[PDB]
Order: sequence, then C-alpha cells, then structure tokens
Amino acid sequence: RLPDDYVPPTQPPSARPVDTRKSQLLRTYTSMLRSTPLMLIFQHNNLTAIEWAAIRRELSLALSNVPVPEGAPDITSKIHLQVVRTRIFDVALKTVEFFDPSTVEPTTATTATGTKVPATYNHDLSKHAWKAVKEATKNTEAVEKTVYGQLAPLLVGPVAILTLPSVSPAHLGAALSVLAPSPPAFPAPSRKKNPGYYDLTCQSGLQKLLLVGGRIEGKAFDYDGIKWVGGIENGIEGLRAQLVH
Amino acid sequence: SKLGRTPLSIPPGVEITIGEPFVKRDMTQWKQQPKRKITVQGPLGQLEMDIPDFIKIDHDAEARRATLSVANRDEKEQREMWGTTWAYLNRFIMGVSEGHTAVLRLVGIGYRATIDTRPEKEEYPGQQFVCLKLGFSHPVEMGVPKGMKASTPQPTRILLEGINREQVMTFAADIRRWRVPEPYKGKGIFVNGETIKLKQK
Amino acid sequence: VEQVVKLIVGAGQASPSPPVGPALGSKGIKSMDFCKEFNARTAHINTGTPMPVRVTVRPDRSFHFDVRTPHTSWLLLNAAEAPIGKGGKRKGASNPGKEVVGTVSLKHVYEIAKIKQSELRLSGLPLEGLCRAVIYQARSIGINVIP
Amino acid sequence: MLTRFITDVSTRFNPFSAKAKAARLFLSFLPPNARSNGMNITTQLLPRNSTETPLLYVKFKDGKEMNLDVENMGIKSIVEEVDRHSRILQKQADLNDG
Amino acid sequence: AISSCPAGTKLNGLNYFKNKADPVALPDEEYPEWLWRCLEVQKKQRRLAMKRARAQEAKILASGDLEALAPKIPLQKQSVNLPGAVNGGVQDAVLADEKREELRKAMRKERKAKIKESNYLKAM
Amino acid sequence: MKVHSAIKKRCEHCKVVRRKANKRQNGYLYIICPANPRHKQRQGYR
RNA sequence: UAAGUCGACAAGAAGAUGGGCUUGGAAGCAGCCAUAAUUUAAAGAUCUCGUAACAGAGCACUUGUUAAAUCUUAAAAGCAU
Ligand SMILES: [Mg+2]
Ligand SMILES: [Mg+2]
Ligand SMILES: [Zn+2]
Repeated sequence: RLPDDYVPPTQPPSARPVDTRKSQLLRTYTSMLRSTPLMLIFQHNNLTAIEWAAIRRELSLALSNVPVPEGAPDITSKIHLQVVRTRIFDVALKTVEFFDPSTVEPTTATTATGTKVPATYNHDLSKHAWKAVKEATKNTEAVEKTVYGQLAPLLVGPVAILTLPSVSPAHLGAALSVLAPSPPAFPAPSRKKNPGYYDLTCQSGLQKLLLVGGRIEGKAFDYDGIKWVGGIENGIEGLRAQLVH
Repeated sequence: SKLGRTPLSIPPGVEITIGEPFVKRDMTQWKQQPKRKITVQGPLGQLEMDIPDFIKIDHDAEARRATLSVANRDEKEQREMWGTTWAYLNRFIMGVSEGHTAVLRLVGIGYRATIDTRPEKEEYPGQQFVCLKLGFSHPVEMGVPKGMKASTPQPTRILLEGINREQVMTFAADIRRWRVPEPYKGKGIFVNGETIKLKQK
Repeated sequence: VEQVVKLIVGAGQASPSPPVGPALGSKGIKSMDFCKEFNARTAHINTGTPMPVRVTVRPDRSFHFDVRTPHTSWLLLNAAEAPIGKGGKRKGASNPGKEVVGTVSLKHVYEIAKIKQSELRLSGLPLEGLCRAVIYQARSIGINVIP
Repeated sequence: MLTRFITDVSTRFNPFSAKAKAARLFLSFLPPNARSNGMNITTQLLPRNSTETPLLYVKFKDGKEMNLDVENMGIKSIVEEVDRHSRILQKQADLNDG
Repeated sequence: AISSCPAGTKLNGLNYFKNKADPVALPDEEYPEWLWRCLEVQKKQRRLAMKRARAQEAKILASGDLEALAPKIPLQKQSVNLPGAVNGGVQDAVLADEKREELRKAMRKERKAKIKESNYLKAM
Repeated sequence: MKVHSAIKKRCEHCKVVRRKANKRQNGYLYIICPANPRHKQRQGYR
C-alpha cells in the first residue's frame, strides 16, 4: 500500500490549494507568458456573448487571409483573444520574472515503495516561488525599473490579451486592423469586401475594446511601438536590408 | 469594524470640536462612565453627541480627517459602539454640511397635504403644521419639531428637511403611521421611494 | 425596450394566420407589411419549407427581422429519410435512447454543417466542432451515425 | 454608481502612468447600453514618453459639467461625487413626477 | 471504402433552394481528415463476469510494482509546470497551447458535474 | 405569525433575530422575512 | 486569506436549439426519452419565480471594484435561551 510521507509525482507541495481555479490559472498564465513571444494587452468594458463572438469572428476571418506558403505550421488556429484574471495575471508576471528555479536545493522524497528519490520543487506554485516573489517585491522603486514595473499599471481592471505563437508582423497587422485600426497605417477592412465587420453586434463591441499596450520578447511596449513592430514587412526581409549595407 | 477604521473626510466649513472626559454625578448610580462631548458645527447648524471614553478620535486639522479607534477590540461593547459612533458622526458631518431630506408620496383618491400655521396648538412661535386629508372624518394635523422645515411642492408630495437625520426620518414615520401602504391598491404614504408589491386582482 | 419574437413560418406562405397572426398581430406591428417583405426575402426557397425568423420590434413598432436556416432537426430527419408521421411531417424517435429512426453517414453530417455555417453569425465557428454538434443532436432525436 | 443622469464623458490618460488607475476604472462601471442610450463617450491614449494631466470630464443631463482630477483623487472619491449629483437629480425628478 | 456512402450518392432533403439539386456526395479522398475522426465522441451475466473478469483482473494487478497503480491524479489537480519555455521555438509554443487547452477541457468537465450536482441537491 | 418551538428559515430572505428582549424579559427568537410575510415565526410564549 | 478570504456592488451568464416526443399549446422550467458534444473569462438540453404558449426577472457559474495583516467557513463538545 501507499505510505503517508509519499506525495504523488504529478502533485508536488504547492504554496496554496491546487484544484482551485485561482491556481490552475496561475499555472496557465505562466506557461502563456513564456511560450507566447508577442501579446497585446486590451481592456474590455462589459461586452456580451454576441459581441464577443462577433469580434472573434472577424479575427478568424482576418487571420485566415494572410498567405502562409512558408511551409511553417498553421499559426492562425493558435491565435486567440483571451480574457484573463487580472489579479492572477499580475502574479504570473512576477513569478516569470523574479523567481529563479535554479536557486532551489533538491530534496529526497519517498515514493510509494518508501525509497528516497531526489526531487526538486521548481514548479511555479511552489513555496519557493511564493517566497521569492514576495521578498523581491518588498522594494518598490527597484521594481519600476524592471519589465514587470512597466506593465503593472496596465493590469488594472478587466483586461484581455491577444497572443501569437510567433512574432509574425503579417499576422499582427491583420489583427491590429480589426481591433485597433489606425489608418492609413493599419486600415480597417473595407465595406464592399467585408460587410460582416460593419454589423450592429460587431461594431458595438469594438468600441468597448481599448488596446492599452503589449509585451514582445520579454519587453514592454506601447500603442506607438506596436505600430512599428507591425509595420515591419518581414523579419527575414528586415535582416536582408541590414546586409545590403 | 471595517467602517470605524475608515477615516472621516471633513468637508470645508465643517468644524469638529472634541471635549475632555467628564462625568455628571448621578445619585442613583455608584459609578458613571466618562464620556466626551463632540460638537459638529457648520453652515446649516450644529449637532452634539456624547460618546464613550474608550473611543479615541485622532482629529487631524491640516489634513481634515478624523479616525476613530477603541481601547480593546476584543470587548463586544467596544466593537459595537465603534461602528455606531462612526455612523452617527458620518451623518452629523453630512447633515450639517448638506442636510438630510425625506420625501413622502401620498397615493389615493382624495389624499392631500398642506403646510400652514396653527397658533393655538403651536409648541413654539411660528411652528409649521402639516395638515393631511387622509379619508378620515377629522383632519390630521402634525407640528414639525423645532429644527425641521416642511414643504409641499405638489398636493400629493411632502418634503422634509433638517440637520438631524434621526429627527427627520422619525417625523416621516410619524406621518406614515396614519396611512400605511396597502397591497391591494397601493394607497398610503410612501417614504423615500418606498414601494409595495400589489396583489392579483 | 426592443422586443424580439420567435416564429417558424413557411417559405413564402406569410400571411395573417395561426403562425403569423397571433405571433406578431398582438404587439401592434404592420403585420401585412411583414408578410409582404418576408415573402420577397424568401422567394428562392422551396414553397412550404420551414424558416425560423427572429423579428426585433423596436420602440415605435418599427420592426426588422432576419430569417435563419431551417432547424438542424428538420435537416437531420430529412437526411435520415425518416418515415412521415402526423401532420405530414417527418417525426423523430419518441425514445431516442432505445428507438432508432434512421442512419446518417458522416458525409451527411458534413453537408448539414456547411449550410448552417453559411450564416454570418456562425461563419467564424470552425467546421470541425460544428460537425460534432449535429452528432450531439442526432443522439437526442434518435438517429444513428455510420462512419 | 448610477449613470442614468450622465450624457457625455471624455477621458485622456497615459496608460503606463499609475495615476490613471482611476480613469481606466471609471469606464469599468459604465453599462453596456450606454453607447446606445445616448451617452457620448471618448477616450484618448497619451504616448508613454511622459504623462500629461489626465482629464476626466463628465456632464449630466441637467447641464452640469464636472472636471475632476484623476491623480490626487481615487476611484472611490470619484464615484461618490457622481453619486451625489445623480441623487438630487432623481429626488428632484421624483417629487416633480406627475 | 471506409465510408458507408460511396461517391455520387444523393443526400435526401438537404437542398431547400429552388434552382438547385440535392447535394451529391464526393469521393472520400477530398473530404477533410478531421471528418473521419469526428465519431471519437460516442461514449447470470454478472456471475460470469465476476467469475472470469475477477480472476482476470487479479493477475492484471500484479502488485510487484506499486507505482503503476498510482492514483492517476487528473489533469485539473496537478501542480507540474506546463510545457512552456522562453524562445523555445514555434513548435514548443504550438505544443504548449494544446496542453493549456487540454487543461481547460478538464476543468470544464469538472464544472459541469458540480453544476448538475448542485441542481440535484436543490430539487431533491 | 406562527408560534413554533422549532422555527426554521424557508427561503434565502429569512433572518433569525431576538427581539423584545430588555431589562425585564429575555425575549423571543423570530423569523422575519421581507419577501413573504407567511414566513414570520416566533419561538416561545408570552 | 493581500494568489484579496467574507459581504455588498457593477456587468456578464453564448451558440447548434424552439433537443425529440407529447399536446389545443409544451420554446430550459406539465409529462416521457436522451442529456458523448460545441465554444468561452465562464454558462445545467436546466435549480427557483413568471407566460395560455413566447417574452421576462433570478440561480449555479465568470470577471471587475471596494476592502481585512490574530478578523473566512463548517463540525463536535461544555454551559445557557
Ligand atoms: Mg421540453
Ligand atoms: Mg412552463
Ligand atoms: Zn422568507
């Protein structure tokens, strides 16, 4: 039978309960803050399901028009405009930045057979992460100089984020024209070619979404910088011009 | 109490005066607990209260704030009066600065109200009397307590005003006690948006 | 506040009647004007076909309506080739758990999930999950699905 | 917070400025139907270079025009100030009914 | 061949339009790959069962190694970090979102039951 | 009002209170409800 | 339980779909059968009111604001009412 000291391997000791939605989200937004290189932080103000579905219908239409003959995997199906728990999404930003899993001294845990086996508790829900985040947050002015300090003012109130698996301006420019159009740089779609965009439900929602900022390659950005990044015709192409010099 | 901790913002013109602990001798009690006299003065008028001495007030003048605290949070009596004394002060401050008002709506066929004088029954010179015709064989006349101002913008609406809320809402309830709203037709006197769910027929 | 009414009517058979009469003739809209416009926005459809309609009656009783594709149930039954029953309409299984009125291959499901995606409010829903939703309805109307 | 007695609003803030927390929050309480009912709303985003004095202009249906300071005051202080005026407008409209 | 309906079949009553013919099925090769996997979602005798299965399940235990008999914690109750690494490549990002979504479906399935159970306790 | 020895809430709007307690009597336990006046109950007799 | 407990407040609480049957009518909510899915920050082929039937108001559930630094909830036991 199983002993008492034994803890499952897929359920190590964490700072707080695990089955709660508060922790399953923190475990989610951490991975989301690591994998996704490019994300834009929006602010949503009391939309309805019909308005949400309409906004998400234009993205799908606007993101499916970009040409993808590059042989790379299909990225359109992985871009999402997600609503987040701002209170937790702010914690996930500290954990990703201050916590350093390398500073954990492993400890031997007893398996079901009672044999002591080395096991290091590095997960983001660990007391070592909860402790390093707090102690590192005591200092206030020193935090404003970091990436988290430059983004905390945006994670106030309700917010949503648009994630992209890769930094593909061709994909971002198609998404910026639907959510935060700034003509003539990122012109909204035409009426003769996209009548769905200019519908009561869709148009009534885009007025509630207010782009507030972004985060690219672990660096905070503003609505002005996002335009430039999106303005890049192609990453490889931007490198070729540098070589022509 | 999460309310007592909340500081009290003293608006311009309002002045709070806190006295020193005093005891008035009572021949029927062997020991009277000390109390503090707090006077809230401003444009509309002045109000006074006597609070227990275990309630400490840190009046900040240059900041225009006043927070209350007790000497022992683990005592039931001190916890209770902590929030009660805070609520009364919040009313005193907002009553001497802006004033409290109560609106009475008269619903029914023949329900009217008028403000006049009754020099024969006046408790003090110039006392106003709210005369109500509420389907009774006799007329209903009530004198406004000293410190309140009653008016009637419309025949079926009364408006009370005063610096003391406990005195205003107590008078509004004294008028409503003549015709309490009924559920079958809605006839009665309603105070400050009071409503009543009707019946089937 | 703007009211909305659900009413299923024929393709071009719009007229003051049990379906249309008491459904909209009660709120005070120009019932005759409605049946005149609906019949013009439904001429390309086979006469008699059912068509769900959501008519939004604004304040001042100025209505604007949007016709919708026929119920998926009416399509699944027509695809399963179920036996006609009462009222001249194909009927589903009274006991879906046990009874089985028909069989629809997954090719039928593909077709029934594409005329439904034709709508503009459903044009964004991926066709993959949209074909697993009709399969979720067949289990309710007593219809088997063959690969 | 009550919004029935509001008709126009205008907001200008720098999102990266911690002082704008009240402005970004003020728009949190506006209902969904506000845009359709007739309330005119307008929000501007200032560049991150440096923050300008945020302006949260409010206007009721009675002609009142409030221009509050967003930096020194908190969202709680800004909500009750709008509760005061929106209450007398209802009591005045309550006793004026009929 | 895997399809019960060969090409050219007429789908009964799927053309509510006037100037058109009922849809006609196409070859199985053209049809998208996802379609053929859609039906993954379709989920005395006791004496004979408790006579052989009980004897069969016994040796299935084979309690020489207890680790294989672990409680099998669901995905909604674990604490292991999800597969997300900085600049780990587009493939890692794609394979990361699949697990984030894989966890969403688990919390969903558990929320449905909590809702059904709450309703049952309320109408008892 | 219904006088019972076992007073119970019958909805989410019912509240238990002890009223009529003063320096002379201990009072009674009451079930008061602003929604339905048929939920009004008293525990104890005068 | 500052990864904001508890309470209040603000908004949301979708779509296939009015599931099939039954019935004059049965559209989550007379009754019967089913109740794998789908998409979401979440949303029971439906827990309480409501309609002749629709509509409509709440709940489960979801996010936000306010806000506690010995201060949440439950059970058992002792003494009381
Ligand atoms: Mg039914
Ligand atoms: Mg019913
Ligand atoms: Zn009750």
